[PDB]
Amino acid sequence: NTFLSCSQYHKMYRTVKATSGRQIFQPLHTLRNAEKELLPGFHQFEWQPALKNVSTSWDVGIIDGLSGWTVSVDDVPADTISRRFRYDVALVSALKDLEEDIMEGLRERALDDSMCTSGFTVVVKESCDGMGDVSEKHGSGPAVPEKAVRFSFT
Amino acid sequence: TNYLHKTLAHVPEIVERDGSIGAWASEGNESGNKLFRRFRKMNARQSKTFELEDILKHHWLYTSKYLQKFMEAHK
Amino acid sequence: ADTISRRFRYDVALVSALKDLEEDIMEGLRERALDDSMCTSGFTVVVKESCDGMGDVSEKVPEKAVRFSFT
Amino acid sequence: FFRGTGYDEKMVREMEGLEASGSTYICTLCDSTRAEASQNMVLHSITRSHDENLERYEIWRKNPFSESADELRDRVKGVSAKPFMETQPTLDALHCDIGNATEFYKIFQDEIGEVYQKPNPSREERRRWRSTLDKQLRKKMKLKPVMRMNGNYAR
DNA sequence: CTGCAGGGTTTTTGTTCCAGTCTGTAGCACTGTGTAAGACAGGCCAGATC
DNA sequence: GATCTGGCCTGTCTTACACAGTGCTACAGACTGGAACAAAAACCCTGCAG
Ligand SMILES: [Ca+2]
Ligand SMILES: [Ca+2]
Ligand SMILES: [Ca+2]
Ligand SMILES: [Ca+2]
Ligand SMILES: [Zn+2]
Repeated sequence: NTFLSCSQYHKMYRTVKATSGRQIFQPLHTLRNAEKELLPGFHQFEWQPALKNVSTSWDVGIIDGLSGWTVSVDDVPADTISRRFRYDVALVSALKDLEEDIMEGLRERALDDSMCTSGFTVVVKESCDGMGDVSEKHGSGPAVPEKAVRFSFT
Repeated sequence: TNYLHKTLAHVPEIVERDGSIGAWASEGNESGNKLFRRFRKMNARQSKTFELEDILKHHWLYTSKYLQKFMEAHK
Repeated sequence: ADTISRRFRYDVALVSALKDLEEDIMEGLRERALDDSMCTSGFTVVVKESCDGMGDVSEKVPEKAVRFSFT
Repeated sequence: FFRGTGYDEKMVREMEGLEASGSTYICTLCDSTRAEASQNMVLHSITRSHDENLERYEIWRKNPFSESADELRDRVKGVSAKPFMETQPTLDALHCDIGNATEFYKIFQDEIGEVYQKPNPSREERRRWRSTLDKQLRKKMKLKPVMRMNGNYAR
């Protein structure tokens, strides 16, 4: 929430710990291990019936959006760099997040729990735009650091 | 070339006289000058009327022993 | 009148530096076991100045700049 | 007391009133000319100093001996610009390393080929010898080239 | 009554080796692979000359 | 219209300048258990001291 970079974090961490006799923040490695429970590809799930032509695996994370582009030079090149998620897994992440809120909301509405297990419906918004010719540092020559199109949902 | 001439002709004289060379390395200022690089990015004002003033302030602040001592904090 | 620059009064800089090291200088005087009340008028502090530039900075008058420091 | 050390050469010259940087007078300490520093290389007394540099500049300006241009350069040992900032007579520690590094780099680039067998090689041979030098420095030691050599590349 | 050299005490304080197990921190790779001024030697050539 | 020359070109040589800082990760560096140790710290306690 404050762009704070790892080197910084470790520095100020050692600083405050050796400063006043206590462990106020947590060190990196453990913070990150704890983090691994928030990115996509950490929760089990199921799908009934099974998805159509979608890998049954569930534990994957940050994938490459080329989608196995046969790198053979002759054909259209495969230099375009991209990163994305198995959409379904991104969903199950965001939903497992908002779990807390949906449970408290079932508590306000007083609706039963062993009877609200099925009839649910989530509405999904999406959007996609691109940023022009982004500026960056140490790029006097082109490293295609200009265009980016960020496809997203909420 | 120059430095070659210095080191093959003039090292012993100064090393004899002024205690130590390399002790007076210019290395510090140039090497550290990348701080002037980063400070301009992060903590700028920004307007060159002030850009210097606040950069210099942050720099000298980062430079005194006192805060470095408090940064060590019992090793 | 076309230059942007900032600086100190050199002397004020030096006195800041020395009054800053006050702790370490007193600690060292204690370490050398010398008297601390008398023999307090004859210290000699040697301090090196230095100056080098910084070229072609993407400015937000040319791009380069010169920095002047001491230690 | 003040010790003025931390300057690269160019600055020292331009602020001691010399002729930067590769002209006849080279030693910021000894009055030796360029070429004579090749046959002899060791015994060279340190002379360059601030007060006498002011004196030599005054001798240049007045020219009390009414000499011609180049004898005037010589008798003053070529001190034309009036120095303004004091200097302590010594050299940086880093750029000695840097110049030595680039000189050894070039001497390797040259000893790859044959220069005492071929006295005046051409430019393309220099590019190729550099290329095979980079191949040798990369295959072993796992070292990549740069535009200009910082301290770490030198070390 | 005084001065010290050296008994005892119990107390640190360290002392030994082999399994960890956490850690910070010093490795990894990773862009780019060309510039700027100024001095000097030699060829040489515009150009006045007699 | 040759002649010689000041000066201008070009090629080469020397000193300068950006290349951090950012995530991953492995390693060595730190922590412990019984045995047993020696080495000093400080009171108490005694002698050999006048
Ligand atoms: Ca748009
Ligand atoms: Ca837009
Ligand atoms: Ca420098
Ligand atoms: Ca530099
Ligand atoms: Zn010399």
